[PDB]
Amino acid sequence: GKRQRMVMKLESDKTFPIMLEGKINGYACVVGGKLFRPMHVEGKIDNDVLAALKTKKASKYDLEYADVPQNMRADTFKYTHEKPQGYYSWHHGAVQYENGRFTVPKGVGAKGDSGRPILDNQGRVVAIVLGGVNEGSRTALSVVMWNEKGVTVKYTPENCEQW
Amino acid sequence: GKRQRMVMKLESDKTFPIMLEGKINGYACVVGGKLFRPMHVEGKIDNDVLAALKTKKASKYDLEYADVPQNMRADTFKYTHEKPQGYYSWHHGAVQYENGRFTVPKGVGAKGDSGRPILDNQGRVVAIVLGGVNEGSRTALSVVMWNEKGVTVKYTPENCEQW
Amino acid sequence: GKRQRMVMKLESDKTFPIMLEGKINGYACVVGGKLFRPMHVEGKIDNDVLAALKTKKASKYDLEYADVPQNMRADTFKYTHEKPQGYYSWHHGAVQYENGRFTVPKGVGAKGDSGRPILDNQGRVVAIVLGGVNEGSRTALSVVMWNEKGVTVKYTPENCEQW
Amino acid sequence: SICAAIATVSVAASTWLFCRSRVACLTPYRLTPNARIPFCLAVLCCAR
Repeated sequence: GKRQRMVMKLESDKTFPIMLEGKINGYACVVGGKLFRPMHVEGKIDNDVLAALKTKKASKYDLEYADVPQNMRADTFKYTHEKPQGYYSWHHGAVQYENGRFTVPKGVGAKGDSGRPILDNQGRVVAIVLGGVNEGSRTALSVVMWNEKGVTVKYTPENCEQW
Repeated sequence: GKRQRMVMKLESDKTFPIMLEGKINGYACVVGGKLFRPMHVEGKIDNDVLAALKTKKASKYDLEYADVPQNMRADTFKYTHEKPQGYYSWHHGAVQYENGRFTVPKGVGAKGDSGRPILDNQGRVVAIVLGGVNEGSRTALSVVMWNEKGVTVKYTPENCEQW
Repeated sequence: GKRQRMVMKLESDKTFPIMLEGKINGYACVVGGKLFRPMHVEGKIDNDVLAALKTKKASKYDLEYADVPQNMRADTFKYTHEKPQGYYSWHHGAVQYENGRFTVPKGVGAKGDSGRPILDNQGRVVAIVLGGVNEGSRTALSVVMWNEKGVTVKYTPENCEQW
Repeated sequence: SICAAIATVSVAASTWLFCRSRVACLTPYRLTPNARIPFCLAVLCCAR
């Protein structure tokens, strides 16, 4: 109920969709002065400022990143590495964090909702949704996250389908 | 009144539009395990399953056809060859079948409504609208239909304009 | 207030926005039987009648221009050479005319604001906005206009922005 | 000719593996939004 409204209020201005002949196939992320955007989602950036840049690539970590200018670094997402197990907020409701794995209940999940960040009860991004795999009743996510040392860890289960 | 509501209830899930940079220019048809789609309507299929296939072509009969998989063959249109003369249901109201010819009263008919199937009082597809020609007050249709033997007959009046 | 509403009634009929991939970049004006389009604005005019017409270019005055078809010639704007000082109308409120300089109170005027015809106290076009600069607490504009002889005159302040 | 070809292939392949290992070092540390490089992996991989 109110969780989706809080997601729409937090991700209103900072989330920009990716257009491809009128089709919405992905979402970029503006956090820490960096613009995260995946490889398989191909299209034009809806924002005029973020589209006229050059994104350095990382095909192993499946991420394109760029440098957000200084006049927009205050209006970004927050990020942290301290995260316990339990529940977190996602755009379609809740997501479970168990044994270092993000799980989403079934019914939701198609092609197009790639790049949506995972939020917490305070308002900090803990993961970035990149893919998903159907596991019985409860699907698992293939995402990226950080740690205490500062190494971007990409978690990928078996036989995932890119969204 | 209720005829357009019955057309919208029957053609809700089985009719998929064709997109071309946000413009709706045609409609495919899923009937008999086959995906009918014309030549002159060019664009991407809005459905994700039907777009990732290969359609065999027939330029003389003006039809591209493909094989719908077995998990969707039950959710198709119905088709028959037994047709009398008189009235039939169409998306913009009624259509007259006289002397083996489909006629539509004027006022309706533009570029974009190509591929809409013609239904009957029971719910079976009897023809597929491909083109139209303005004849006095009452326009004629250039369509395809079947017969008792099983030969796809394409009926085309003189000086038609493709929609 | 009141002034903007009759301007909206005029712009709904004859001022046509351009179609960039998701947004509006500029506005084509149809005045006196001659379609006008700015150069730095790139896209497609919404009418399929006004899209097919090939435009001649005038790089000194920053405007493509083409010939209007004969049916559309009565449904055009009107143009006036004589402009006294005071207040004129515009889509975003009012515009001051002082010492031959169309100036606008600030906060309005950004990207996607190009080709909007400045109207008068009768409904005739006296200028066409191409951009402007923020002159302190009040922004001035860079318009083309007309004089008594029939000579298209462009005025542009220092370091204007192509909107 | 064959000794120059062997030496050329070996130097090119070693430089290729060096660039591959430098990318593999610096790829996890650049995707982080903090954008910091630790003390050992900065100078040893010319990260700045």
